[PDB]
Amino acid sequence: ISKEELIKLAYSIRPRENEYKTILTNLDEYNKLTTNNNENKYLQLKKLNESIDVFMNKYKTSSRNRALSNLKKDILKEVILIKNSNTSPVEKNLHFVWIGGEVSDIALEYIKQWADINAEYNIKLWYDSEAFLVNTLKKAIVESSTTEALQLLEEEIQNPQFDNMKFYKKRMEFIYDRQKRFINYYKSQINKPTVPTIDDIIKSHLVSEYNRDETVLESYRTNSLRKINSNHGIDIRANSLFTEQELLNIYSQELLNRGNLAAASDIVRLLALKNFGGVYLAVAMLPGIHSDLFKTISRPSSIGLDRWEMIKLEAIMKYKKYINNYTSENFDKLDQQLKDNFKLIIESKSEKSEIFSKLENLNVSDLEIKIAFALGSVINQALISKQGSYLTNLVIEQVKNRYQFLNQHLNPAIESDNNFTDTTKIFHDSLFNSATAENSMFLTKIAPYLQVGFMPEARSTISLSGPGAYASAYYDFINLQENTIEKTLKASDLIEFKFPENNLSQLTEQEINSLWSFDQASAKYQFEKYVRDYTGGSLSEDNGVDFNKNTALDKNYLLNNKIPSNNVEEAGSKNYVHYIIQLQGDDISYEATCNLFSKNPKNSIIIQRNMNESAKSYFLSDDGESILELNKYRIPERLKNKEKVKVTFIGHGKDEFNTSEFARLSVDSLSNEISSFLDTIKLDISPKNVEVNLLGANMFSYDFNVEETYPGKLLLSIMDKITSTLPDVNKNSITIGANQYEVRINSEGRKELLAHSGKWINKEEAIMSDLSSKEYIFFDSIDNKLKAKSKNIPGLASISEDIKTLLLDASVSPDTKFILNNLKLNIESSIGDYIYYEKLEPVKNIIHNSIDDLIDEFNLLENVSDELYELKKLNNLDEKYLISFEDISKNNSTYSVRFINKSNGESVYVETEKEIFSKYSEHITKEISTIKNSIITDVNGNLLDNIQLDHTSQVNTLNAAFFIQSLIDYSSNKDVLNDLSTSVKVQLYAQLFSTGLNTIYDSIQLV
Amino acid sequence: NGRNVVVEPIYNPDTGEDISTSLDFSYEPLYGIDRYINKVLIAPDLYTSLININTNYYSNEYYPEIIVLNPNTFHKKVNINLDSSSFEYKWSTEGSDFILVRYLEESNKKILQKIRIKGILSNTQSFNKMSIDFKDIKKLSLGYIMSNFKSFNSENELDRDHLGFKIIDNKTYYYDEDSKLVKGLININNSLFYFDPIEFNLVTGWQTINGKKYYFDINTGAALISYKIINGKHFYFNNDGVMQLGVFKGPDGFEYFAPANTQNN
Repeated sequence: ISKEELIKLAYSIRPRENEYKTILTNLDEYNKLTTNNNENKYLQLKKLNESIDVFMNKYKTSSRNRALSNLKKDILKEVILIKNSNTSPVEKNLHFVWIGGEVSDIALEYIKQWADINAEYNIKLWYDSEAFLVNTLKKAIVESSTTEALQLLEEEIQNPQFDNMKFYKKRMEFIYDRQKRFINYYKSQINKPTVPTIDDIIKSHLVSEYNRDETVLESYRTNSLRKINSNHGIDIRANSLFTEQELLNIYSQELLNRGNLAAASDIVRLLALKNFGGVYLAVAMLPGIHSDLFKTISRPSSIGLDRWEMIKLEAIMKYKKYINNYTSENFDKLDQQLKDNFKLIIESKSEKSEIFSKLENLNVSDLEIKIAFALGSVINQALISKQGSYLTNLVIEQVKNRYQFLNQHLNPAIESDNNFTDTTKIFHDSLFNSATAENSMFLTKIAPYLQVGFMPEARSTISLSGPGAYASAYYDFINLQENTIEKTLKASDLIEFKFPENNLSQLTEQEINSLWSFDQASAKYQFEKYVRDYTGGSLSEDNGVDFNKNTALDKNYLLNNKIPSNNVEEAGSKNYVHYIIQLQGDDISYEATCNLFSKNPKNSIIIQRNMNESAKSYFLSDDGESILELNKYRIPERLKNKEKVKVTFIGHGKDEFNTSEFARLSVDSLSNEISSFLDTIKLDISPKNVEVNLLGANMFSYDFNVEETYPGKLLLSIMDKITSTLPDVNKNSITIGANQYEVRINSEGRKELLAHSGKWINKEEAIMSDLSSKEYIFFDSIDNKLKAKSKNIPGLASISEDIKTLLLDASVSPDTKFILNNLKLNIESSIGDYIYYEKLEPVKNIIHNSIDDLIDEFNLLENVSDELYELKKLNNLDEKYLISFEDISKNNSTYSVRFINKSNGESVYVETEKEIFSKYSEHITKEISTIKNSIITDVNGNLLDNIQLDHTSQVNTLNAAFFIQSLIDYSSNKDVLNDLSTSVKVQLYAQLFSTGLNTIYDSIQLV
Repeated sequence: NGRNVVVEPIYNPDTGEDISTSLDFSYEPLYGIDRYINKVLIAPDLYTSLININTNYYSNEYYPEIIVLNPNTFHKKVNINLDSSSFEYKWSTEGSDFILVRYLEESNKKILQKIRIKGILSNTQSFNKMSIDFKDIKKLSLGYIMSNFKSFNSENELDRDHLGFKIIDNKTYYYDEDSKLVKGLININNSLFYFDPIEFNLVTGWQTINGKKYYFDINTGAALISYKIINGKHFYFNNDGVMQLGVFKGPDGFEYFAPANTQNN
């Protein structure tokens, strides 16, 4: 805000230019156009920012660009100041969406709970009157395609080394063929003068292409309508939600062309919030809990925050239930006094009056919307908006732009009537030939658009109409741009736009059930369920020779046949020991331990826990060709100095999604096993960082919710044991990790995989997916939940390059070419996600820390300069006044600072209650006393310097010299008004030469 | 600060004059004193949209790595202009910075020129700002480099911050104050030590430095000083540690320390 202070602050030798005059006139229009209306003021500020941007783009080496960048930062503060003006509550509404099917009883109970707690809020449920059988049609299409592909792949089902992705590709091909037939039948019934309905067309297609009954489908349409109409249902076709033909086409292509009900629900959410101002909650949401009624119960350290919140919800809805099937398995863990305390503290209160909070005041601006959060990223669960909200219009414009881009690059492949493989090859060739430097990640994300919800690892709605669109529109609103595709958001701006936690309360059993995504493990277990349901005689592959085979270590085979044939090498540090543990007596884990010993033939030991009495440690000596049978699981003297340990457990797991067992043990049993092993480590190794691996079948790594997984609870127990027993290992120096397959390079150079049959199979796409999907989960140092480690980006690049070479190879089937192309797209999207989500940590060393220290010092300098400028503006002191920093004499409440005029030297006093100008004055007094004793004496104005040859006496003087020199030399922002440079120059001159400025008081000698 | 070179644009005295928008670096002023310099920190300013790094100066012996700081300019794209070919580069990532390595072999001399762009992978604004120019190709991007160029594992670099004798392998080092990894013939407390100037590790046994002969102990590494018995023979050194040829006095008496090719050879 500077109407006339912008001039004589940015001076150039050239005269005033036309763009500078336009900037001055638009700024004057902004300052003289003041009103309580915010939209016109926002548009005026956006025009001012665009004028400043086009002037700085046209004229590069101009001297006004520094002051204009400072004005741009002031504009970015002013947009928040503009948004925080209209503090008005939102009009009282609730919106819920359920499209195409019966409303579930659990979601019905949730929305009745929301209506019961919030009686004054008029709830609504949005639904489509003509769309009621799309879920059953999609299920029938999926089952028919599953039968069609599985009849073709039945001769390859019997192979235990079968790959699932080719079957998923065949099922996706049949699904796309059925969808093409259905959309041809739907577009064949538009030219008639009479009008049909969508449910009638779906019913006709069902009874024509299946054994469906017309009366049964009519009954299913009729009973579903009355349930919704009783449960506060309002139709989306009766109201004027569907206005623009582009949005009609978007809804039609995301409902009828693609069975993507959540994507249809996204445009339904935006249109409902644009038409009727209200507060949107998802159907798996619960009202908030007061923190005061549960703060008397101390939270244990072995239970995560999300686990504690969901067992709090289970404790509330366990006794006073209100839910038919609310599972409280995590609540049923052993805490008798905590369970009794929860029982008394929820039975000592009333019924639904103080347990759950109220929504009586939601004060938001007209421009602002608020959104829920999930692991540092936004999520479309809870929304608050008024009617006709500007940023909601921005979100629907971003959705329109993204869908226009996708339709423009997809409609040639839609009109080119071919099969699925050729259609998606045409789509990929159309997408990748228009990939600029600004939307490469966007096109890589929306590249597998046709197979969303059917093939594993296909997430496109997040970039199309979900949290990516929301974050892009938030960036677009904050930074005053137009149609940003993919750019990051600051965490400060996100928590400034944050939804209230006591109004959201995301954590729900249905939310946890919906939080799982169609990943590799989900696809494998769904395939196993499909095979077990189609064939009555299931194949048991886990039997083998697994039990009653206590195979000893063949030392001659280990020494003469495996270590000289080690064709693989690693490029990592070797200050670690590999505590390889075998937990089952079978040839598969025997060969796995032998191959890991081939990976590390120097530092690794072998422990076989399949038998108890003959269990020891086997390793090479200082010389080669010598294996020691040393007992007590000990190590040589050469391994007693490593700062890292890498334990590894090799076994088996039963076919269960989120398997709770490994090698026929449990989480607590394996924690006690690692503790009993650690009782022998403690006399040898005092490390700095530990590392736990997990190799074996049916052991995956999950990324959405790391709690409730097998490495999560095991990770919590082991980190408790590490932070209790082992010294010099911090809480954040923990690492769990799970891997499925085993990697070996033979003499040819190919990567080999080991299966249950005992032979070696070149399952290249499976081993590349496993290597690209292995993660590490650690405990973060901000006292938060468990987080996932950053992957090896050069390793992912090497896997992508190997995929590129195998796709450029000649003797490769097109199905495996398609699978490897999809895997390359997934790896590129993963690297783009690490760049986009700010998941990459900064490095910490002596060189890097000083740069951040100077950056923080410059930021503090700018803050002190801005606060001094507003103090000089408020107290009406002109440019000839110099602040003293040695006189910070204060009252009991306020801080008094004095000023010295440069013309006659009077000492006025002003009062301002600010913590700044006290600690900063202390800092600039300490960094002047740091160089004061670096001077021995002054002779006739010449200062005799004293040099210190000690290193620790040179860093302090250099740091003080940098700190004084930066803020005595740098022209700060708005420094023509306040002269902090000469204000500290006078203090430095006084302290160096004379008695200090706190003692000098005579006006003539002061001048 | 650790003997780090801070390349910086020149502050303009005249306020109204146009500000230059280019930075240049060359290895030419580091000739002779590159054996003392730790790293080079190029620090761009608000008016900086072009960086020229002349990497062709081959007459140096030690090449410090270059750490390019993250700028906050108003420019849409800032340009890095290396005068070298598109090949002989391997890229990496250590946390949130971009590592570029020039490894070329010539004249039986190994040159490893390493360039690091600090704080460039933190967000897409800094990721899409950089555009790197080479001799044969120009106007690239970091995503293009990640897609096309070969990648290598830079996490093998074990030489992190330390302060004393580190026995991190079979070899051993010094890691002096401000973690500079001294590499010559140095004295640390009172005794002379020798660290091999091409692999930075401490070497023992017989050594020859510019013709003169020193001896370093196998057990410790210090230079031997007095009349000492080595393998049944007799040798005399001065306080500087170099052997002397002549007549000098031991505890058993005076002796004669002859040069090679004598009556006994």
